[PDB]
Amino acid sequence: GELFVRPKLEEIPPADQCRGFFGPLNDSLKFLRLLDIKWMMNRAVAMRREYLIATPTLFTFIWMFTWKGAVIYFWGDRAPPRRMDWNTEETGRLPLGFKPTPAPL
Amino acid sequence: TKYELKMQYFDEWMIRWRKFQTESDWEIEKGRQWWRRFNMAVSGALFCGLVLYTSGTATLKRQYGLPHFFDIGVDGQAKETMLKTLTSRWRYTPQGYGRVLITGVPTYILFVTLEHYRERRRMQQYLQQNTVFGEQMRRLLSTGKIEEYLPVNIKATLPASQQAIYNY
Amino acid sequence: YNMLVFRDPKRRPQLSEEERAKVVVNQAEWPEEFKDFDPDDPYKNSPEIIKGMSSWNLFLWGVECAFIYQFYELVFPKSI
Amino acid sequence: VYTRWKCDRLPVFQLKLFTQEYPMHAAVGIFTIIFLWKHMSHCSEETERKYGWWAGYPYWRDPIARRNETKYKQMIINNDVDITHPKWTGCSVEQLEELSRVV
Amino acid sequence: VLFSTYRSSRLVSKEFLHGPVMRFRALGEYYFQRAWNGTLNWALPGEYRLYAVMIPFIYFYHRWHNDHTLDRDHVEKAMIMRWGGTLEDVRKLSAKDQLRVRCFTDIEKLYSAYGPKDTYLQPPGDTLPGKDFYR
Amino acid sequence: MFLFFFCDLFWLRLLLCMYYCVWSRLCFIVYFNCLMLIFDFLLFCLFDLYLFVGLCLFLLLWFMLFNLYSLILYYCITYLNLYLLFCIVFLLYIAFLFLFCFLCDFFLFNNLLVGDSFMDVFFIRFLLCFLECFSLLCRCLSTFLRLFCNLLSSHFLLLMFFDFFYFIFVFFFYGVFCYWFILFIFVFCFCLLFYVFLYLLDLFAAILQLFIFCNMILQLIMDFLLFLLFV
Amino acid sequence: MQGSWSVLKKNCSNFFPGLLAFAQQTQEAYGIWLRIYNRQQKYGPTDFVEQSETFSPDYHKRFHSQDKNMWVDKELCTEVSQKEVARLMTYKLDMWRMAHCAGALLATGGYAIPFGLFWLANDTWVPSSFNLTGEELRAWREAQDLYRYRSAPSYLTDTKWHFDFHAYPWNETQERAWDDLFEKNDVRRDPKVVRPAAEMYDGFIKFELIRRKSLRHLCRSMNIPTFPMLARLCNGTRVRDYWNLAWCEDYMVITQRLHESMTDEELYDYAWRRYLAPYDKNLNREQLMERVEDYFEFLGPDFVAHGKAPNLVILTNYVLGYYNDPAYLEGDISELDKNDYDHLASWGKDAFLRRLEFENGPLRDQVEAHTQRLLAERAAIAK
Amino acid sequence: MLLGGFVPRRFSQFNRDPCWMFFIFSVGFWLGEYPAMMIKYNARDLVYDPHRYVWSHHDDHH
Amino acid sequence: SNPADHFRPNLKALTLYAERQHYVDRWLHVKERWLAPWYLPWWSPLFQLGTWYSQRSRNLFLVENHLSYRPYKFRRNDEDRNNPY
Amino acid sequence: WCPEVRDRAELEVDITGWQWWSPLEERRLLPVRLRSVNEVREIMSKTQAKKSA
Ligand SMILES: CCCCCCCCCCCCCCCCCC(=O)OC[C@H](COP(=O)([O-])OCC(O)COP(=O)([O-])OC[C@@H](COC(=O)CCCCCCCCCCCCCCCCC)OC(=O)CCCCCCCCCCCCCCCCC)OC(=O)CCCCCCCCCCCCCCCCC
Ligand SMILES: CCCCCCCCCCCCCCCCCC(=O)OC[C@H](COP(=O)([O-])OCC(O)COP(=O)([O-])OC[C@@H](COC(=O)CCCCCCCCCCCCCCCCC)OC(=O)CCCCCCCCCCCCCCCCC)OC(=O)CCCCCCCCCCCCCCCCC
Ligand SMILES: CCCCCCCCCCCCCCCCCC(=O)OC[C@H](COP(=O)([O-])OCC(O)COP(=O)([O-])OC[C@@H](COC(=O)CCCCCCCCCCCCCCCCC)OC(=O)CCCCCCCCCCCCCCCCC)OC(=O)CCCCCCCCCCCCCCCCC
Ligand SMILES: CCCCCCCCCCCCCCCCCC(=O)OC[C@H](COP(=O)([O-])OCC(O)COP(=O)([O-])OC[C@@H](COC(=O)CCCCCCCCCCCCCCCCC)OC(=O)CCCCCCCCCCCCCCCCC)OC(=O)CCCCCCCCCCCCCCCCC
Ligand SMILES: CCCCCCCCCCCCCCCCCC(=O)OC[C@H](COP(=O)([O-])OCC(O)COP(=O)([O-])OC[C@@H](COC(=O)CCCCCCCCCCCCCCCCC)OC(=O)CCCCCCCCCCCCCCCCC)OC(=O)CCCCCCCCCCCCCCCCC
Ligand SMILES: CCCCCCCCCCCCCCCCCC(=O)OC[C@H](COP(=O)([O-])OCC(O)COP(=O)([O-])OC[C@@H](COC(=O)CCCCCCCCCCCCCCCCC)OC(=O)CCCCCCCCCCCCCCCCC)OC(=O)CCCCCCCCCCCCCCCCC
Ligand SMILES: CCCCCCCCCCCCO[C@@H]1O[C@H](CO)[C@@H](O[C@H]2O[C@H](CO)[C@@H](O)[C@H](O)[C@H]2O)[C@H](O)[C@H]1O
Repeated sequence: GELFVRPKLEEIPPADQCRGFFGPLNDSLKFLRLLDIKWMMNRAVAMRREYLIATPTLFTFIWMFTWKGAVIYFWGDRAPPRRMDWNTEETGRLPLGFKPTPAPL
Repeated sequence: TKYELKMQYFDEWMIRWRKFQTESDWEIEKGRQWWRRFNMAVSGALFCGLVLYTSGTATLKRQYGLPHFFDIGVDGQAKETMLKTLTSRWRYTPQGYGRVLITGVPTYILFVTLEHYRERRRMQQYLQQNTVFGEQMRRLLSTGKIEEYLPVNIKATLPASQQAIYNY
Repeated sequence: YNMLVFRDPKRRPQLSEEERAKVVVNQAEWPEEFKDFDPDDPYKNSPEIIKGMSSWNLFLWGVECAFIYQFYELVFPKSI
Repeated sequence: VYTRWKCDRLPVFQLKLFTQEYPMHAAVGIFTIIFLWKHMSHCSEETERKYGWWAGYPYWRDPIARRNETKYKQMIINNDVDITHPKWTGCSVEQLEELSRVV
Repeated sequence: VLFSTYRSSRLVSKEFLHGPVMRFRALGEYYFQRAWNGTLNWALPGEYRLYAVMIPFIYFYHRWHNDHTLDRDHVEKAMIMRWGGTLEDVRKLSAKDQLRVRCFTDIEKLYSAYGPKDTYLQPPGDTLPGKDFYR
Repeated sequence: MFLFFFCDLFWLRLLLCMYYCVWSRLCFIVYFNCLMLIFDFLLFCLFDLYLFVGLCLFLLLWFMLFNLYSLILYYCITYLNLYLLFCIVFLLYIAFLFLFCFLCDFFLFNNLLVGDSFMDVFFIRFLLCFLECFSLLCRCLSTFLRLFCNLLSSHFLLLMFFDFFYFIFVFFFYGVFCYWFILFIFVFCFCLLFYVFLYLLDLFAAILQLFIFCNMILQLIMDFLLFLLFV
Repeated sequence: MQGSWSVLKKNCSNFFPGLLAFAQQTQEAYGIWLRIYNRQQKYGPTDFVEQSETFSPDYHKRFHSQDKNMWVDKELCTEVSQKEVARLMTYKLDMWRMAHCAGALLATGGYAIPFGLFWLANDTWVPSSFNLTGEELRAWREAQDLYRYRSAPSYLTDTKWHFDFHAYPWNETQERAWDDLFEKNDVRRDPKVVRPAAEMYDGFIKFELIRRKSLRHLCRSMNIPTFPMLARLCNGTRVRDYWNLAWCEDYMVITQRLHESMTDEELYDYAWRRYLAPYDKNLNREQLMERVEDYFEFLGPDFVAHGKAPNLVILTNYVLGYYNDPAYLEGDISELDKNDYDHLASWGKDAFLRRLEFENGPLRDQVEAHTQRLLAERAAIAK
Repeated sequence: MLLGGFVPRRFSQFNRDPCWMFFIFSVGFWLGEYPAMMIKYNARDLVYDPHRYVWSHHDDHH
Repeated sequence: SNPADHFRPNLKALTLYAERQHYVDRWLHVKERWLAPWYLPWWSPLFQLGTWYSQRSRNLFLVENHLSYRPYKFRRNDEDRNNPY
Repeated sequence: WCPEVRDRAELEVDITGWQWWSPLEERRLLPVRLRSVNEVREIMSKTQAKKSA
């Protein structure tokens, strides 16, 4: 809609103010910020870096709507059957008495 | 030497006669896939390193400067370390076609060379195989033509319940 | 007027009433095609493209063509 | 003065139009064409019989069988294929002769 | 150097086939190049006579094609299936018999879904041949 | 399998060659909004917002040559297939979308995350972003589906009504000479009225559907356009 | 210019000498550029050396900024002379075209040979070093000028149409400057009248916001190869570098008044590199001096005072306006006595045409009066 | 766009322009084919095919 | 049914059939013929464009180990849901 | 025989300038017209006064 202006360094709230799934991950819990997805989302929104949430989604949709959708449909592996036809590992070997051609030299 | 032109026929024939694919050939192809992924990873690492080296000083300051998304403390330390390491010495920071060439040509050369030599390696591996696929590869390199229906001509091994066709 | 969806265009007047009233009409200078000109039937005196060829004659010609198209096989049938 | 549409010939204008005016559209179209010819370019005989004929499949002459017969005859004659080989028949030539004498 | 990329590189003289081309342009321009011939996106002109002439011609040639090339296939299938299942069996009939059969097919086409169903459903007790007549 | 066929436009191509060997002005356009995107003066866009004009005009011409002329009996809509229309709309929509994405401006997608900071990010805003990303593709699919279904239904209805009219006209016109002629006359008048109404409705609906088909693409383009102000 | 067999023979004969001369020029220009780059890195402003980022306000796409990423080395005369700068610029053009050709060769292996034959048949994209005589050099310059004529009008029209359709000037002086900026070369444009257009367009579009199509047209008009164009920040960088060198040389000449002492051929080349003086115009020293002085005046006092040139888009338009020749008009006026629709005379007029002629002809007033009177009578009778 | 052109006031004027002459010929064909079908397909001597129950499109498409 | 049959192309002229194996092999022969000459080094972008993607796809096909059965692409009958063969 | 108009139109269209209306330029140029004699007298008087001062 309207033009977007990146926030200044002084307009960005501190990391400690961000909230996670349950509560802020302040001192003694900072390393949990890496694992909390909601805390990261809230931090990105606070830092005006909302694209980090939106860009991966849309692209993913495109990737499914364009290339992976048909790949799955035409080449995807369906559910296995109850009675499975495993490989006996007997096919392929040359017969006894066969004289293979020499390798290049 | 151009191994791809010879190997394309062999790959198509194997796909057509994949039934006689021994576990050894399957392992060979899995190793080829793994080496392709490894080559992609190393080429991407080289491209990222070249991009970072040629990046502008202000661009590096913006990327590896405040604010910190997590602000844990390790993030800031690592960013400051990398920024100091990059900005200490003088770096050739071209723009436009020059950066494109510098970042891409080495990456393309590395990836292509690795893939070509891995293709040669796979050709050698299939040559050393003692299966019907190896015999087909050797015959292809000898006569220059792909001999289809070879497995049934030389009576390659079949499951005990499917040997009736060979009964002649 | 209209003929199905085709409407006859009408020229908008350009003269005012005062100026119009001062105009002297002399149909002697008008072409013979347009005399006693009527906006509701301007082509009443228009010449025929072909002398003696009426619209009904063409309509009947088309009807006869349809009758031929539908009845010729009845008189001169052909095998598959 | 110079204008692409008025001065250049038709092939040149086509290349310019689809390279510097609508290149992404051309790329997408080529991608879609490749997909269509890679996944939507086959028709089984049963499908042809069901829907492949305007008024219905004329079973009274079976043109599909004639078409395949001509195909296989041409392939055999041109490629010099011995259809009596054991792999095609599953039995030796002598067994084939014995069967012929039997039946 | 081999071929020119410019339309200015002429291959013929300016007077080549001038007369026929002028006649063709006269045909094109007389009815179309008029103020009242305002097209809608180049497809729908403003001249009534263009519609009046083109609609009948389009319908005529489309109908001729449909009658002599498309519906003919259905008619031939009906004749073959109902009278032996083979082309020679149909040809064994006379032209008048074929005419009768084809006109019955036209009757069936006209009835479609709005007509009696005895034309294809055999009422019980009917003495006419059934589906297994030729089997 | 390779099928060789031809479109049903050869006569129309001939007419185009005959009547457009000389220049003519165009003043009436089905979708005029592709030319006037900006209505407030001093607003300008650095993006090639006028790139869609040529494609719009060509698509209008093609679809009008096909659909409008299809009302004529036995005229064939050669392109009337679901997946073919899907391919066309895929081409256009995805080409414009990839034009926006190749710009490599991620901030352009900030508006996908609906709502304000007050709303919960994970349980409200993220779900809304998911729904909108899905809604883009749904808009493409809806465009192509609508274009297909409108034509299919209209022509089915026309064929059925024409068959009924043929049946009654041929096999019940003798009632004019009979004592129940009034009923037949009433039915015939109703059939004529329905014929005229259906033709008018189809004529209008074809043009309107083309307008909507172009407007969906233009809306896709406009959703990602940003206008600067002159100073 | 179209290819020809004579030019093909010329370039084939001079192929290897041309390559050798190009290599020698490459060594010399590498030395010159090494000097210039060392001076820029040592004495350049912090923003210029660090390559400060300037992003667009709509899509935040980085592009060179005229104020920050362009710097005029006022003291470059100590290390590098004007002639060396001109040599570097010429070599930059030749090296760009040679690099594109070499890239094509490397990409396509031995399949570029017929394309090389097409290339050598035309002087548009061959280096200047391939000409070993005056006549060959004149033909090469003619080809370059032809390409400039072919390309510039499109760029000028793009700029003017976009601005006029999406914006209007603020004041009368800006209106006059804008209108006089895009006049044909047959008339002389006053730089003082035209300068305010630079600020107006800075208000509209700066060099940092230049669109990719306009950039392509400009690069075509500057004899800069455009295929593969790629992102707009590559040819944009080329343009920035070329105009930065040109501005440094211009400051040197203005300060030292070298153009007055400059000889006729060198002056013509100096104007040509600024896209001011086509060779096909056969200009004399007076006209060249007038154009050069007008260019310096357009740069303005601020250029000498602080090294700040006016908006680069407007500067490029102004200089390329000399290649915007008047639209051609050939044929005696007597040709206007002919008729164009004689072939229709045989068709005559139909009923509708006769009606229109009768109603709208010289008798139109009488017909209108009669029709209106009849309609009024009928309406009165109806009531 | 239906802006203008010759417009006959009534039937008798359709002969004042070649295009409308062709139009009225076509209309005559169109309207006169129906009576022809009435006469042909409601004829006394018209007989249904005896083998009509041997085969029909309904069994084929089913 | 009959009304549905009116939505078919009306100008079908000829139909040609060709096996995937045959024309794929012919295309491979043409590609080898054009990529064989010495003046096109294997490291050229053109050669890699020609060969690498095809090699990658074929390798992916060979490496495939699916627990389900994929019916033959070019069977005689693919309309029976209860008969993959 | 009016080459300037031709060239401008062709160039505008070839650069994606399809639109045929220019309200802003017309607004800038619509009120332009040759002056009357009295207006010329007033303008000349203004110029003479300016030159004098
Ligand atoms: C700029 C464009 C903008 C506009 C976009 C417009 C379009 C819209 C966008 C969306 C896309 C629409 C789709 C359109 C069609 C395009 C074509 C398509 O879809 O093809 C897919 C198509 C899918 O394949 P397929 O044909 O379906 O076959 C499937 C098989 O898997 C194929 O088998 P294969 O043999 O080919 O192998 C493929 C392989 C591909 O991958 C590989 O080959 C290996 C990896 C490659 C890496 C490449 C380099 C990355 C950077 C390296 C490091 C740099 C930094 C160095 C310095 C470090 C200092 C410390 O992938 C895999 O198989 C998966 C392997 C994953 C292993 C995971 C192991 C577990 C550990 C690691 C993960 C977990 C970590 C947790 C950490 C937790 C920490 C707390 O092709 C592929 O994806 C594979 C081939 C191409 C690979 C390209 C690799 C590079 C990708 C780009 C990376 C950089 C850009 C992204 C980041 C940007 C940030 C700003
Ligand atoms: C036959 C050959 C076939 C070749 C195929 C390969 C592709 C084509 C090759 C190249 C073709 C020539 C043209 C290329 C484009 C040129 C663009 C251009 O003009 O750039 C000018 C520009 C120079 O201008 P500048 O002013 O110096 O700097 C630009 C400004 O910063 C600009 O400032 P700004 O304001 O615009 O700043 C923004 C700028 C900032 O970016 C830059 O400009 C910086 C440079 C790029 C950085 C990219 C790396 C970012 C970090 C990646 C981290 C990945 C971690 C993954 C970890 C995985 C762990 C498991 O852009 C971005 O933010 C874009 C970031 C990239 C986003 C990528 C999104 C991908 C989505 C994927 C969706 C899913 C895919 C399918 C599924 C896959 C997975 C299953 O050039 C560059 O900066 C770099 C150019 C590099 C060119 C490409 C080199 C190609 C090398 C190929 C090697 C491999 C060959 C394989 C052959 C195979 C057999 C045939
Ligand atoms: C084995 C049996 C034979 C067949 C072999 C086939 C081999 C196939 C190989 C495998 C292919 C696989 C893929 C196939 C995919 C097909 C897809 C498809 O059909 O899509 C529908 C789609 C339908 O498109 P559309 O919307 O209908 O428009 C296309 C039209 O062509 C109209 O579009 P347009 O009007 O925009 O086109 C531009 C048009 C612009 O307008 C014009 O130029 C007007 C003329 C139009 C001509 C084209 C229309 C053809 C109409 C039907 C045929 C006309 C009569 C032929 C009579 C044959 C009698 C037996 O200009 C032209 O067409 C340029 C050519 C003009 C030729 C003029 C020749 C003059 C000769 C004068 C000689 C005088 C000698 C005097 C000697 C005096 C001595 C004293 O088809 C296409 O888009 C084209 C598909 C073609 C694919 C490539 C096929 C390979 C090439 C085969 C050539 C065979 C030549 C040998 C035949 C010998 C006789 C038997
Ligand atoms: C064998 C493998 C082959 C691989 C496949 C290759 C396929 C072909 C692709 C093209 C490859 C390059 C072709 C040769 C170009 C000539 C050299 C050059 O760069 O000229 C300078 C010139 C630089 O242009 P610029 O705009 O002035 O640069 C702005 C910078 O700010 C400039 O910075 P500045 O302002 O500070 O000024 C610096 C200037 C100051 O210097 C001067 O002024 C003195 C003159 C220096 C340049 C002289 C150039 C002479 C060119 C003609 C040569 C003779 C031709 C003879 C032909 C006939 C032979 C019979 O010096 C420079 O020009 C230095 C530029 C930076 C170096 C670029 C080279 C990097 C690659 C080479 C190293 C590779 C290492 C591999 C390691 C492997 C590890 C595993 O190059 C160009 O004109 C650009 C290339 C134009 C064609 C582009 C085509 C698309 C390219 C896409 C590539 C994507 C990645 C690759 C994958 C592709 C997949 C599709
Ligand atoms: C020994 C030498 C020294 C060593 C080597 C040194 C290095 C040399 C190489 C580098 C040279 C660079 C400079 C080159 C300059 C000249 C370029 C050029 O061509 O200029 C036009 C040049 C004339 O130039 P000019 O007269 O000087 O005018 C120049 C002006 O300034 C006009 O200028 P302009 O700017 O207006 O012209 C530009 C025009 C240039 O174009 C043209 O002018 C068109 C040229 C062709 C026109 C053909 C017309 C005739 C057609 C005939 C058809 C057949 C007829 C029937 C034949 C029957 C035979 C029996 O347009 C373009 O630039 C368009 C560019 C398009 C790029 C395409 C990129 C596609 C990318 C694909 C998408 C990828 C997306 C990413 C996907 C990523 C996926 C992961 O054209 C010609 O000479 C025409 C030649 C026609 C030859 C005959 C027809 C073709 C024969 C084919 C035979 C095939 C045999 C095998 C068949 C096998 C079948 C199985
Ligand atoms: C009525 C019907 C008539 C017939 C119609 C025929 C049917 C056509 C149907 C389809 C037509 C549309 C197709 C569109 C596709 C999509 C295009 C697209 O997305 O483009 C985006 C985009 C648009 O391009 P742009 O740079 O923005 O501007 C394009 C304008 O045209 C630039 O214009 P400008 O004015 O700005 O610049 C003018 C001038 C400016 O002057 C210069 O730039 C100086 C001279 C530069 C020379 C070239 C330097 C190249 C440097 C390296 C490039 C990267 C290489 C990558 C690695 C190699 C990959 C193969 O440049 C030129 O004069 C260029 C001359 C090029 C001549 C060649 C044109 C093609 C003719 C056919 C030859 C090939 C036939 C193969 C098939 C037959 C085989 C038997 O493309 C690129 O970024 C270009 C990438 C180029 C990569 C290399 C080519 C890849 C394609 C495969 C090549 C296969 C070669 C096979 C050799 C033989 C094997 C046996
Ligand atoms: C510029 C870089 C140059 C590198 C040169 C070589 C460096 C030295 C060898 C590197 C290590 C190679 O060792 C590599 O190990 C992996 C397992 O981890 C093996 O891979 C094997 O097991 C993995 C397990 O996931 C399977 O997916 C794969 O199919 C199978 O082949 C490779 O077959 C072997 O080659």
